[PDB]
Parts: sequence; C-alpha cells; structure tokens
Amino acid sequence: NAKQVRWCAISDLEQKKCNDLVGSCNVPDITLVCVLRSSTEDCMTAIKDGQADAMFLDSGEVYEASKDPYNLKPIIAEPYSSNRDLQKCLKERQQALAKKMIGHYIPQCDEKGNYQPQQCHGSTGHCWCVNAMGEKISGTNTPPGQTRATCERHELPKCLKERQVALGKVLGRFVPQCDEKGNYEPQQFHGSTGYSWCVNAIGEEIAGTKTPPGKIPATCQKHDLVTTCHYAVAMVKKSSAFQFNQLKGKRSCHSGVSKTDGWKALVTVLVEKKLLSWDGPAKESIQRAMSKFFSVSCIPGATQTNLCKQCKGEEGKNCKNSHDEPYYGNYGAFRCLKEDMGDVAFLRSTALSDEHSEVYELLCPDNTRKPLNKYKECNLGTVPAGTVVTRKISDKTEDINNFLMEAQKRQCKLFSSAHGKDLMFDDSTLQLALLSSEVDAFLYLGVKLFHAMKALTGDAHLPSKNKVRWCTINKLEKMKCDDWSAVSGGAIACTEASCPKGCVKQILKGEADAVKLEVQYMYEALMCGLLPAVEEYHNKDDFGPCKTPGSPYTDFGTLRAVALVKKSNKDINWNNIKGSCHTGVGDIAGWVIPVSLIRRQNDNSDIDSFFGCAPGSDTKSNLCKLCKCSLSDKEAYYGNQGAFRCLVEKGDFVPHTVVFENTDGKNPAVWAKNLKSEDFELLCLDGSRAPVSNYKSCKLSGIPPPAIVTREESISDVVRIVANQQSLYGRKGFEKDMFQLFSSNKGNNLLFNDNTQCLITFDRQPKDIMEDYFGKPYYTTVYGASRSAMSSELISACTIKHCSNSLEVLFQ
Ligand SMILES: NC(=O)OC[C@@H]1N=C(N)N2CCC(O)(O)[C@@]23N=C(N)N[C@@H]13
Repeated sequence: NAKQVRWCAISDLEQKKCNDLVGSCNVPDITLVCVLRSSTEDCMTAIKDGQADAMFLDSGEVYEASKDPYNLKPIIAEPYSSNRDLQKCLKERQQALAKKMIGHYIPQCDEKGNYQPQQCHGSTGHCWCVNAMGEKISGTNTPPGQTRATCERHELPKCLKERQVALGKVLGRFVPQCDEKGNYEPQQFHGSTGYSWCVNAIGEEIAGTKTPPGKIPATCQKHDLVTTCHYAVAMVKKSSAFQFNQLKGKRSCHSGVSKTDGWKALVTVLVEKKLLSWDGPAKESIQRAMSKFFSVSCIPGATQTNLCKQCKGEEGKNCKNSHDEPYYGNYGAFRCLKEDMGDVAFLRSTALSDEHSEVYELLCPDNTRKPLNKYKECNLGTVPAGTVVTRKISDKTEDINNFLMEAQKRQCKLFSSAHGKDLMFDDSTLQLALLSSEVDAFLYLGVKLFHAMKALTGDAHLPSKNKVRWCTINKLEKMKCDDWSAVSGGAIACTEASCPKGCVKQILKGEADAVKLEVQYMYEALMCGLLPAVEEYHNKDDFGPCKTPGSPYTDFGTLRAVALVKKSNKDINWNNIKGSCHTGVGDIAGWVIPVSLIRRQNDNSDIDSFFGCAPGSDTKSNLCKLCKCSLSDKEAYYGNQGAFRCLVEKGDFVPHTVVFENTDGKNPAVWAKNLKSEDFELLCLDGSRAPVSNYKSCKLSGIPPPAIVTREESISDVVRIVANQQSLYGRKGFEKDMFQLFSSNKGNNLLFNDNTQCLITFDRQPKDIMEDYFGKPYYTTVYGASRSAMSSELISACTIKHCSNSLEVLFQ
C-alpha cells in the first residue's frame, strides 16, 4: 500500500524546499517526508542509522560515503550524453511522451528509429535541424511563419567517411578499423606498414603510442565522447593581480572541504605544481597543510579555525556543511568573493554567467588569467555529476527511484526553488536516472578517479613486490588459499570475493593482485587494462614445458569447439543445418562459438527460426522441445554428455574430448556403450566430416586457456613468485608432500582446475593484446575483432570520458 521516502535536509532552506514538494508534488502511494539535520555528514549518518533514506552528494563525497562510518551507495544520478548511445531518438521520444504535461517538445523519429532531420516543437511552431544524435545544427531554428532551414542528413560518422576517402586511386595510405555504428577502434593497425597506434574518441592519435612493427603495441583505453561537462575553476576579480603560483598566503573561499570543485581538485593541482608543502596523508592531514597555505578562509566543514575565519554563519552554524552557512556551496563561495571576504573562489563552472564577465575572471593553473567563457581551457579538472545515495543494503532503493521518476514525470519542481539555488539537487540537473545495482563508489567514479580519491584520503595501498594477494571466489577457495599462504613463507596472501568479476574489480581497486579467469571473463579484464601473467597448461601427454620453463610446447591442452554428427548415417553438412542440440546456453563450445558463426555468416536471428535441445533457452521454443530444458543437472540433455545423448536421441556442438569420452565402451550406459569412434565425426566449414581425429584442423574454433591476470606493473613479480612457488609445490615439486597447487582435500578445482599440468608464463607477442590472448579466430568470431563487441558497468568504469561541446564533430 502506502510507502514513504524520507529525504534528509542539511539546512533550513533545504527543508523549506522539501516541505514545498511534500505539499505540491503528489506521487500516488508514496509519501515524501523531510528529515532535518545540520550538515552533510549528519545527513549521511542519519541515512546510515535508518533515520532517513536518500540524499544528494557531490561526486567528491562518494568515496568517503562508501566507507565507515557511513557505508552509503550511489543509486540515482543524472545521465550524460555519449557518442555510444543507441536508439536515442526512440528513447527520448518515450520519455517525453511519459511526461504528464501538454505542449512539451516530443522528438520525432522515422521508421528506422533515427531522428528526422527536421525537428519541430508542435506547441510553438519552431523548427530546426539535427544530426544523427539529435543535436541542433547551429542557427537553423526558425519561428512559425518564416522560411524554414532546409535540413541535410548528418548520419555518417567521422571514421566511416575516412574509410571511403582512403579506399578512394590505388594509393597505399592507411585505412582505419572501426566498430559498428562507425566509432573509432581505440587500437589502430596500419595495413601497409606493421605500425600500431591509438586514438581518442574522434580518431586522432593520442601521443607516444605509435610503435614499429617489431615492438609490443601500447596498451590503450576505450574513449567515449561526452557532452556538457562541468569543471572546477578558480574565480578571481579583475582588480587583483596575483597568479596561481602566488596563492600561498591569500584569502580563499571554497564551496566545501569534501567537494571536488571546492577542495579536492585544488589540492591535486597544488601538489602537482609543487606549491603545497605536504608530507602525505599518513604523516599530516591535508587540512593542516592547507591551513598553513592560506591565511584566512571560509571552507565549510573545515576543522582548522583559520580555514573557518572568513565564514559568515551565525554561531552554531558557522562553517557548517549547510546552507545555514551563507558562504556554503558554489554560489555561497561566489558571495564571499563578491563581498571581498576572499581573494579567490573555488567553485563549479555552473556558477559562471555572462553577467559576471565584467568584474570577474578565471585564475588558470598555468599562471595566467582568462575570461569566464574560457573555463574549458582554464580549470582545475572535470567534475562528474553528483548522485543520490542510500545505504549499501539498498532496502529502499525501489521506493526512492519510483518517487523521483514519478515526480519527474509530473513536472514537480525538483531542480529549482525560490528559496535558493542548489537545494536538494544541483540546479543544473536536467534529469535523474536509476543506476544498475552493481554500481558502487568504484564503478560510479571510475578506476582512475577512484584511486585519486583513495590516495587523497590516505587509504592508498602500495603492493609488495615480494607478496602476491590471491583472490578467491568462495569459502572453499579461501580455505585452500589459506593452506597455500601458510606454506608460502610470506609469498602468498588471500582475499575474498563472491565471483570472478569481483576479483577483477579488487585487482583494479588495488585490493588484490592475481586471479585465474575462464574465457568468459577475459574480455572485460583485458578491456580494463589487465594482462595475463601465467596460464593453465592442460597437455597431460607432454611434460617438457612444465619440467623446464621456456622449452617449447606442441599442444597447450586447449579444447576445440566442434560439431559432432554420424558419418552419412545422416547426410548433413554445415550449409544445411537449418531444421542441432547444444550443451548449454552459456557454454563456450556448446553455444558461444557456434552462435557467433551462425549470426556472422548470414545476419539474422538465432534465438529461434534457424534450427528445427539447448538448455536455458526459454521454453515452448524451437530447440527446448527436443530435450525440462533447464540449465541444470536435472535435465538429462545438459552438459557435455547430455549433448551427446541428444545426438543419439533424435540427433541432428561440443568440445572435441566429449566424443572420445563415453565412446569405445568408456561410459557404462544402456545407450552410449556400444558406439565407436568410427560412427561419429565432425563438421568443418567447406571441408566437413573429418574422422573426429582430425581436430585442430576440422574445428569451429580453438578455445584459449584459462589465464591468471594482474596489473601491468605486477606482471614480472607475479610470474616470478608463481614460478618459484611452482618449483616448490604442485606437480613434481620439491616440497609437494607439504602442499599441492593443483589438488586439495578442501575441494575440487579450487583456484585452478585440478587437471592443470602446470602454469606457463604468458609469451606476449607484438600484436593486439585481444588478439594476443584470444587468438585471431576466436577474437574475430566471438567479438568481431572489436573493442565494442560488449559493454558493461565495469568496462564503462575503465573507459576514459573525453569532453566535447557537442558530438557534431563526429559528423563533419
Ligand atoms: N595456441 C596456444 O595454446 O597458445 C599458448 C599461449 N597461450 C595463448 N593464450 N596464446 C595466445 C595466442 C598464441 O600466440 O597462440 C599464445 N599466445 C602467446 N603469447 N602464448 C601462446
């Protein structure tokens, strides 16, 4: 029935606005309640205690909020416009139609879902022109009763036109590789010359990343072009004459001690410019070093008296993280500078307006001054948007989201008030969208910014070059790793995660050093800059590579994905497979490799309508009938052998080893006992029906081996410690009676697969690391040889956001 959402207010003005929303905003079955506290930190505590449910935090406060004594988590935030947004016109049309208002602009889309080149605001009669991303072409807005601008289609991305400008007069210049939708691949390979280099979002080469053919190519990050960026700036009056390197001793006003635009961006610049004498957060609090840097200041929330001297709040509210302090916030910091209580104001660029351009200007970190409109060139760094937070337990996230989504639909005045600016939310907020429940402080801030916040609060870990922290995914692995650590002589330590993805995050966060990953997780890990140090070797026939490291191997023990049929017992070939059964929807050989080939050779729909048992593929489906159909042992057609039972029972895609298993009498069953290796064989493309013994040639694809990944700067140490530990323990080790790497009484396949022969150091080749790990057939088949084949919250956190006024640049 009726639920309630308790919003926390840090000030009297915020409670006045919040109570206005309680009266004027009617959301059915949700009741808004306003809880009052005296500061930002007291509101975070109230949410932690269950006294309130939601509040809005600056991005600079997200990291500290995620820890004791707050333990808060971002749930709702304003989305930015990226150059990777799909079906944007359709989504934007739905949102506008969802608004409970009449006469608002509703974007117009064609049949394909693209923007119509001309967009009109029906209620006002104004029309304008737009590119493929919906951005208004400058100057094309016309009122009713006036000749309209004629609108061209701007649908050709920047790269795709460069392909056919270089494809041309039989020249020899280079052609770029770009993923679908025309975006530049971050890694570029020159066809004529073995050179490799890397580009940003708009395809221009970054810098020192070009490499000759014989050398290892650079490790290069995915870039995204994002619009509307806000910046941290230092604002000063034109009357003053000092520059940035003369800030010491001056009077300053800051939006807040915990805010990026008021403190954290400034401290980063002061340290990099060597203007701030600071030993470090372990030796000295950053506030103490800053207290000696400035003479007197107003920095709301500060615990040094001189940093609170210039504040204007009445006693009990002076220097508080609250609008009760008149100088709090971006506009509060501007007010102090206006009233000559400080010589410089540190605030967000959103508080800049052309009205201030007469008296005010910007203080640039290169010791120059520039006008306000040059803030994109005169700033202390980008500031990501704030976010709504709640408890990590996330008990009331659903109720909080339903309220804000409904309040936005009903045009409630969330982002403005007569009482003041930036109350409850940033006034610049256009909309708030729900975040994935996977998102936390690390994923929201991103890998680079997270470490900057971690280092700034003195939680930065420095890994020991002589110890490897190994991440586990369950209690049994933790027990075996503890057994390993106790016999490692300080070389091995153990961390705990719930899944391999969590282990990858811990390595990126600096909380762990190494983990073994199956093939499914390698795409994200390699995308985030991790690298394989050692890999599981499974060739039980050859021991040369294990006994002596560096000696070559003939077969790494890889599985090969193949399609097994009987020899003309059935007359099937690859080209008439329409009208087979698979191990499982998630398995690589059973599903990933075949389905990737199918969709690649004729762009269509595999989900159904291509075949005439594939567990985990819904029910009442084309294949789920042949099996019920659960991705579980309880289905008798699940797994490697389960897919073998399907080939014999109404047979029409498995690893190569499965046929040799059960055959020749190996599996005691009523069905698969009296069949032999001459009865079955495999489908190759265009070749077909090799005697199942010609795999490695009659294969759909090879499957790369499991890899142990780590950071690039930890590669040499991890392999060194693993190699030393492998000589002691594991198969044929000096102290193998003390402990075993590839077997355990705690369980099976802990940390590594128990059938692993040994770990072999990864031989890196002068090739793309995605190709270098996966191999060209697997990389091309499964992921299209592209860095954009899959997207996720983890990959987004590992993606560099590159600011641009508009996406327009990608179209001309
Ligand atoms: N075939 C094979 O099994 O490869 C063994 C080992 N492991 C890989 N995942 N690779 C990726 C591709 C590759 O070149 O085959 C190899 N690449 C390097 N640096 N060592 C090889």
